[PDB]
Amino acid sequence: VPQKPKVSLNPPWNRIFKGENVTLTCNGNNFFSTKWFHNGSLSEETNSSLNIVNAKFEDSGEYKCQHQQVNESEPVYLEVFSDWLLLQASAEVVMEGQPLFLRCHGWRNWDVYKVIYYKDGEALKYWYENHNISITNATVEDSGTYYCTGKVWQLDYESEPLNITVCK
Ligand SMILES: *[C@@H]1O[C@H](CO)[C@@H](O[C@@H]2O[C@H](CO)[C@@H](O[C@@H]3O[C@H](CO[C@H]4O[C@H](CO)[C@@H](O)[C@H](O)[C@@H]4O)[C@@H](O)[C@H](O[C@H]4O[C@H](CO)[C@@H](O)[C@H](O)[C@@H]4O)[C@@H]3O)[C@H](O)[C@H]2NC(C)=O)[C@H](O)[C@H]1NC(C)=O
Ligand SMILES: *[C@@H]1O[C@H](CO[C@@H]2O[C@@H](C)[C@@H](O)[C@@H](O)[C@@H]2O)[C@@H](O[C@@H]2O[C@H](CO)[C@@H](O)[C@H](O)[C@H]2NC(C)=O)[C@H](O)[C@H]1NC(C)=O
Ligand SMILES: *[C@@H]1O[C@H](CO)[C@@H](O[C@@H]2O[C@H](CO)[C@@H](O)[C@H](O)[C@H]2NC(C)=O)[C@H](O)[C@H]1NC(C)=O
Ligand SMILES: *[C@@H]1O[C@H](CO)[C@@H](O[C@@H]2O[C@H](CO)[C@@H](O)[C@H](O)[C@H]2NC(C)=O)[C@H](O)[C@H]1NC(C)=O
Repeated sequence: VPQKPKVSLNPPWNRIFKGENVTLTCNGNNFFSTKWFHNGSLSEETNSSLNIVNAKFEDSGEYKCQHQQVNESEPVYLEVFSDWLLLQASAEVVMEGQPLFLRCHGWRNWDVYKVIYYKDGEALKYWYENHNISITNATVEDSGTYYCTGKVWQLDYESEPLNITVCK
């Protein structure tokens, strides 16, 4: 009885804007029939990878993938947004000691400057930043709510806060 399958998204963002694409893939079970469940309803998709093109809020929700008589995977919650700024996260629940990366993602990959992430109101400093993202080794301290800010065109926006937990 091979252990249970696992879903991975490419990109890793489980929070995406309306109109973006994301691919879901069911994990490695053997070297060597797929069944996708969207919000718990068997999908007409049977291939190993589920492609979500031009995301629609309707695509938000839970997802599971299962091989025949091998118990289903752990649920993955996707969520489509519509806003100027969106704080994307590698994962919302991180196992202490693992990597945590964030991303102040602008709509249509718009140029955002003066970016600044914050953990519980306070700015986070010294994360490995790169216009693309910021990373850090997970700590039980890193737990808390996040949200970034940045200037677009000439204005300063702020994203919807986000709740991240580092299970010690
Ligand atoms: C699987 O199950 C999940 C639940 O976990 C469902 O997810 C919900 O899906 C609905 C849409 O079906 C989402 O609600 C929609 O929100 C839109 C925008 O949200 C508001 O907030 C943002 C952020 O502040 C604003 O940008 C935005 O303007 C809104 O203020 C609404 O626009 C939608 O209704 C309106 O727009 C649509 C399309 O334009 C019109 O058709 C409507 O008439 C109306 O004018 C809608 O309310 C909800 O947020 C989702 N929940 C979560 C947590 O993501 C999945 O949809 C479901 N999928 C299936 C197939 O079962
Ligand atoms: C991420 O951090 C963990 C734990 O780091 C500890 O706390 C830091 C502040 C610093 O004081 C470190 O020296 C501490 O060890 C790293 O540790 C690994 O943790 C796993 C279990 O959690 C353990 O089995 C490994 O043996 C640990 N390895 C080491 C070198 O201690 C973890 O490796 C770090 N990951 C990266 C790449 O940063
Ligand atoms: C999401 O992926 C789709 C393809 O799956 C992209 O849509 C293509 O867009 C080009 C022009 O931009 C068209 O010529 C193609 O016909 C489209 N493909 C399909 C299958 O319709 C889309 O651009 C991607 N969106 C993002 C945000 O990258
Ligand atoms: C994000 O995390 C914060 C803090 O961990 C949560 O807010 C706290 O909620 C408790 C009650 O559950 C309040 O007594 C505290 O005052 C709140 N703290 C702050 C700083 O506001 C919040 O619930 C989490 N967000 C979500 C959606 O779970």
